[PDB]
This record gives sequence, C-alpha cells and structure tokens, in this order.
Amino acid sequence: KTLNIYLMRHGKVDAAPGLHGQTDLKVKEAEQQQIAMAWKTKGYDVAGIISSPLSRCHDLAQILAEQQLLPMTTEDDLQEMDFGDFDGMPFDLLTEHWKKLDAFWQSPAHHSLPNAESLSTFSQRVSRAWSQIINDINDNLLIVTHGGVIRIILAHVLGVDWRNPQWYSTLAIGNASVTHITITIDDQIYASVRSIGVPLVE
Amino acid sequence: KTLNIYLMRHGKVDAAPGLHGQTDLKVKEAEQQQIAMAWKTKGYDVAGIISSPLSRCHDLAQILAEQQLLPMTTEDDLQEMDFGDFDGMPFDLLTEHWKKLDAFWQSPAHHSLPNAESLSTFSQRVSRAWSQIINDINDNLLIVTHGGVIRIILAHVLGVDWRNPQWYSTLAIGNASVTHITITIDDQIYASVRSIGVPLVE
Repeated sequence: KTLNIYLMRHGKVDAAPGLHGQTDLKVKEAEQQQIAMAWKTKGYDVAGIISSPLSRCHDLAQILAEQQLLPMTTEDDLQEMDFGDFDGMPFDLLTEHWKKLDAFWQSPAHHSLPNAESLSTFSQRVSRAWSQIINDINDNLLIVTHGGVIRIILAHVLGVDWRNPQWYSTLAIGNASVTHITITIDDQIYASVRSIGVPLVE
Repeated sequence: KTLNIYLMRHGKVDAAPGLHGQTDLKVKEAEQQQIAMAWKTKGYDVAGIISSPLSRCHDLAQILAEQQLLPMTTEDDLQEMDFGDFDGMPFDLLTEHWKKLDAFWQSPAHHSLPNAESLSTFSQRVSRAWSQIINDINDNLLIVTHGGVIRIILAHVLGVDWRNPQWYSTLAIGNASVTHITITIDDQIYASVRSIGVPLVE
C-alpha cells in the first residue's frame, strides 16, 4: 500500500509583503471559503488534517475539518521561522531599518536576524516533525502549513542541501498551493514527490 | 518586463504501429486532443512554442500551434539523453549481459553505454540551450519537451546539484504536466520556479 500527503500553503495574508513569521497574520473570511470550496469540489481524499497553530493555517484546517468531518490536530514544530525582531514587519518598513537581511538571503549558513531562529534550528524541528509524521501515518493526510516549512520537507525528500540559499530564493510555492508527496511503505520507508506547488484558487 | 515559461511534458505513450512494421510508442491521437482541449480551456496564454524534435513532443506542439495560431520551432538540444544509439555493435550477448544503465540511476559520470551521452554532456547541452532561450525570450513561451530535460532545467534554476541521483529517483514529473518558471529581466536574468508538474486530466 501507498499513502498520500498533501502539503498546503495557507493563502494570502491580507497584509503588505514582509516577514510573515510567527506573528499571527490573519487572512480574510471569504478567502478561506474560496480555498475550502476549491479543495472540496476538486475532490481531494484525505482522512486527517495536521495544522500549524497560526490562524492563517489553523482557521482553514478547522473549516475543512467540519466540512468533510475529519480528525484535526496542530503541531507547533510546523510554524514558520521566528524572525524575532523583524517578525511581522512589512518589507517597506525594513528600508527604514537595517539592510542586513540581504546577507541572510545571500547565505543563511552564517546569518540570523538578531532575535531569529536560524535555518539550522528551523530545519531541525521541521524535519524532526516530518520523520515522525511519515512513521505514524495511516491513510491520507493534509498538512496545512507555511511555504518555508514545505521547502525544507522538499529539500529532505529530494535530498538537496538545506544550506543552499537558491532553494529558498527561487522555489516560490504559492498561497493555497497543494504540493503532493507520496510515501510507500513496506520494508523501510520510501517517499517520492509527485506534483509540487499546484494552485487551488486565484 | 516579467515573462512566463511553461515547460510541458508529452502525454502517455502507448504501443502503436510505427515505421517499417516496427512497434512504436506513439501518443494516442484522441489523448493528444484531450491535452489540447485542456490547455485551451485552462487558458494558458503564450506567444511561441519551442518543441523537442522527437516523435511525441512535436505532434502535440503541432496541434497546439494551429489551435491558437502560434509560431513553432523544434530544438535538437531539447530531446532525451539518447541512452545509446547502438546498431549491431557486437551487442550479441553484450547488451544481454548488461544491467542496462545501472549507473545512470547511481552516478553522474562513471559509466557509459558505448554510444550514448553522459550526464555531463546531457546537462551541458540542455543548460546551454536554456541559457540561449532565456536571453532570446520576449513574451510568453511554451516548451513541449521531456521529463529528463525539465529536471535539469529545474536543477540549474534552483541551483541544486544535478549529480544528485535522488533528483531523478524521487522527483516525479508526469505526462501532460505543465511546470511554470517565471523569468524576469533587469540587469540580469532572474528566474523563479513557480509550480512544477501541474497535470491536465489523466
């Protein structure tokens, strides 16, 4: 038997583009309905939802859960990166402040934004949660999470180095995008990425 | 000033009569029309079509070209690897006592099949063509090609190592799958992989 994992990004955060980290950015009510109606009428088969604690994810997961009568939980390791000091700020307000994040994007191997989680810490807790999820899994699960989290999971499964800055620089995974990963279980565990970044609505 | 590149893979190849009484792997004619209708009704807008000259890619590109009245060209650097252009080459028992390309799945360049291209040649000839494509480009582009080709394009753009065997092993890109790369031209070329492997029907 083979099982289906669907990683979904939360949807556009009704905000100026910035560092949408662990600050609780809220998306619109009608926006979550769009995504939920899309997911249902596209006919996705899932038997359990794992969510990020944050509202943009959780609020949608919740709507889906009582839409299709399914078990739902949150996992705190599947929050996006804590940026610390700059966390939640729009990019235009960071012109006023420090131009040091360009050295973070250039090489996140040796940069952390003063009060931030490092990529080292972030990829640790993401892959640690991922390895547990694939070992605990029966039937199909939806994971409502963030793009940065999905990127690490795809880096792990495809076996590309998490240190590579280009991977986060160039791999845009959109809002309300289901990225299909399939696991196949017999002796020891095997995973293959089907279709990544597939949109649902706008 | 920002441009869309749609890398498509050809549809599902089934057994069909070919040249001189041989059995070919041809894409079913009605199944080609299903891809054509799906590309049209999904409303992908595009200026030109660059196809692989090979059998299954070229046919679809042809139908698409006169469906929406678009300029079409083949490009001989966008074909398969050419896994071995062998004839007799006393492969009387030599291809028989050969676990056929057991090191294409294993390594970058420690094997060949005394007729073929290595990964080093195949990557270089694709990326050279890709670089020529991204510099020539004005307006939107559909590239009808092969899964092998698309994988190296992504490897170059995402800055990942193409020597990695898992990149071909675990990364799937299905038949009739549009993968979206947007390039944006300024001082240099700036490419971001949007969606990858988005299918149309079965």
